[PDB]
Amino acid sequence: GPIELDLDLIDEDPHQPRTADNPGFSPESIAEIGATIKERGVKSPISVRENQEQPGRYIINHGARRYRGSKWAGKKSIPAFIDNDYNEADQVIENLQRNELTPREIADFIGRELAKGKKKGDIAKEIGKSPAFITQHVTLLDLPEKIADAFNTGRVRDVTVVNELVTAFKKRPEEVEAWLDDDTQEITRGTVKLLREFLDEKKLAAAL
Amino acid sequence: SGPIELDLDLIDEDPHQPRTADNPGFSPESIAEIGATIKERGVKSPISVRENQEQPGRYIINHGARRYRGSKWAGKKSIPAFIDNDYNEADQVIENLQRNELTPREIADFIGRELAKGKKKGDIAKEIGKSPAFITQHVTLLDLPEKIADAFNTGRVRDVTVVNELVTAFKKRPEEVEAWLDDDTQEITRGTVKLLREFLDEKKLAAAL
Amino acid sequence: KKRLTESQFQEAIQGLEVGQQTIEIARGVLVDGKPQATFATSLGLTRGAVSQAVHRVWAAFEDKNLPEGYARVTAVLPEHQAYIVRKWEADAKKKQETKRKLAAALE
Amino acid sequence: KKRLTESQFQEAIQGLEVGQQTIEIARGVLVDGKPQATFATSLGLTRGAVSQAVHRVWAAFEDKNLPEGYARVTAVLPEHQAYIVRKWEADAKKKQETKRKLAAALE
DNA sequence: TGTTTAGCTAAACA
DNA sequence: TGTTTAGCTAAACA
Repeated sequence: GPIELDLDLIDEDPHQPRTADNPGFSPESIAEIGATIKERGVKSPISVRENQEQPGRYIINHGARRYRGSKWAGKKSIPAFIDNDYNEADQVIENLQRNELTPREIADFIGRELAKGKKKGDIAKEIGKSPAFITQHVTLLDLPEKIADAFNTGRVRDVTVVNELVTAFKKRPEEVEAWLDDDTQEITRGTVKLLREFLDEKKLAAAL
Repeated sequence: SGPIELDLDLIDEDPHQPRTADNPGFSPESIAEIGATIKERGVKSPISVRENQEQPGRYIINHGARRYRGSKWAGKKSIPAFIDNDYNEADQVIENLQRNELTPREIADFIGRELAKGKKKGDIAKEIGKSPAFITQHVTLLDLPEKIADAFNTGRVRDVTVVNELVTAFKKRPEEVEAWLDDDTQEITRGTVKLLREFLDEKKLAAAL
Repeated sequence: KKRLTESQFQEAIQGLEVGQQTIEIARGVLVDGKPQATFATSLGLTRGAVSQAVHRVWAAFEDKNLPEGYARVTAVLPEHQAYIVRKWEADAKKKQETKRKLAAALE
Repeated sequence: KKRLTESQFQEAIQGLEVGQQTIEIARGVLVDGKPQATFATSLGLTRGAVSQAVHRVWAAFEDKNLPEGYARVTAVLPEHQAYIVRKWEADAKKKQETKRKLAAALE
């Protein structure tokens, strides 16, 4: 099977792609998984590597949430196995396949890889995503000011809509800013679509 | 000190698994993408299986259908796994919920099946570790007015709380709600529904005065 | 080039403030399918007079053919809300075109 | 009545497709405050012609005088879209009150 | 004394 | 052959 490990011999990876304010690490979120762990136990064992710089302790590859919820349940140990060949991309992959990463988390992960001189090509390869996926998330790293406000106050969350908004703003900024400056304006695939249609109707009556 | 490789040919998907074939995580994009990562890096999240009581030597997936398909598409003979013979249907729901893998419809339908067993909302809530309110909201989906149903199935609305808001509105002023939905260009969201309600309240109050 | 059934025509002219000649021209064209130039030539009118006559009656028809609740509204809106209101009108003009061809097909 | 200043008038006729006489009539009436009948008598036109001429220019003015980024729109809409257009207008006239009261507060 | 709108022309345009 | 729209009248209206 897997093997029970003592929790106090396990540490979270500080380079894990999810950040502290990730919604899956919220008090409700952990309380909910703690609850099910108290009742039924952990049935999806976590992956750890051996900590090379601190003998006898382990580092989480995946399973931070079960690990916290195991604490919340008051457990001594937690099912696990060891896989010493588990790198940062493997973590991104696992988290992506669980939809656990926010657009910002993904963009920031891509930032870090670019900063190491990796190319879009290879970042795409190493998380099993398309060059277009990388491009879309790169846009988030340097957003125009008002589109940034919208994104960080969570008026717009969808990476593809944010891209659609930025494209619109690159061509007709004043208009895009007026649109955003209306407190009542919902930002969605559809509202943005209407915005683009409107803009295109004006360019034509510029040449008319 | 590990999971064990099992042959795929000895493994079968559970036909009562709470995810339905049209689940977006079972789409050809989804599976081909996980196949790709499996070919390159291997399966690093081992699947859970139980022994098949009615068919010696074979297994049933507790969790990991997607890895299982992706493993095949990548051209693997085997897949990392461990056996956990103490894994029931609620455990499956819970694991899929923890991964946000279940659609609102999938959750409602799971709740329908439990209701149909004479279980009470109280205990269905308990068994999937959720609130009474969660159960109630999803129960609404089991008996939707026709047009609201179409909107939900075509995916025009996906948020269970908006669907709830729609039905309330439709119980009071149906023909108007149907006209609103009969416009293909009308986006259904917390905010558009809010405007619908405001509009209805403006009519109700010229109905009495 | 577009046509009305007898009953659709009758409904368009009901309470319409227009003289006999406009009625005669419109009937000829929208009901009897005769070309506007016929009337221009025979009444010695410009092609534009006759076009206008037909248009009065045709408008009248579209006004009576609106479902209940429809109503002209005027407002001063931000330009992009103006666009949407215009898009709304178009989609609605299409639905009324489908409603007319269906009444006529039942008749 | 309806009166304009010469500069307001200038702006109204800018790129208006209208001939000399309409301009002459409108400036006479809207700017100089002369009564429409004077022009009727002197150009030998019906009182209706003169009214129409004034009206063309006056409308042109109201169109150009709408705050920039706004537009008049008119349409026949489902009841629900009617409501929205009206809600939009209110929220818009509030934002212009804040724009006006702000210019006025600064200068 | 001014407004409105069916009805007409002209004449560029579709 | 049909559409558009400034500009004109007539005539009911306030």
